[PDB]
Amino acid sequence: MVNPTVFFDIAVDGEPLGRVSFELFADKVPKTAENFRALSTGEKGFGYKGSCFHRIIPGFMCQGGDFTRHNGTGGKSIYGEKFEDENFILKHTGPGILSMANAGPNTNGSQFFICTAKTEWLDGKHVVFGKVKEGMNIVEAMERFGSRNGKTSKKITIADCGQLE
Amino acid sequence: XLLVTAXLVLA
Repeated sequence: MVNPTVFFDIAVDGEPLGRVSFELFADKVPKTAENFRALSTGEKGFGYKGSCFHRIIPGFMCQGGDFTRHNGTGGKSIYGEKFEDENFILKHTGPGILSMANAGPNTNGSQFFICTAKTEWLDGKHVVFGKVKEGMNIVEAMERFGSRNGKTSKKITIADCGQLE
Repeated sequence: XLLVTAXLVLA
């Protein structure tokens, strides 16, 4: 589809931080973009609103989307427990890339990461499906609440999310 | 190392 734009309003311990909006490349990975779009609108009656980024590693990425377990073990797609790696056409080209976290081939669920650096070593292992459109400075501010091991000094949540266009 | 997995986090 003509590329959807989704927003996340980030909060830190309840205090608002701001909005990051994403362009989803539904023109190259339609199935993967669509799973992330619908979890952002919560239209299948489940999704990202209220979940947290449970692992933030400065200089690398911010990981979230585990709305089931909040720690890396849960989450699910709108297509069921997991779905296949649609394609590896897009690469991890620099800060702002949005890509799917997984537990090996074809295990995509709901977990994702926002790259705060170019992560070329993940190319061909993780499906890139979007990029930050506005609010990269909100993402760089979220990096500061993480650590080498990804534990966060505060609870970073997606207080509200939806589609813009 | 630097990976993004869901379940067994490696180094």
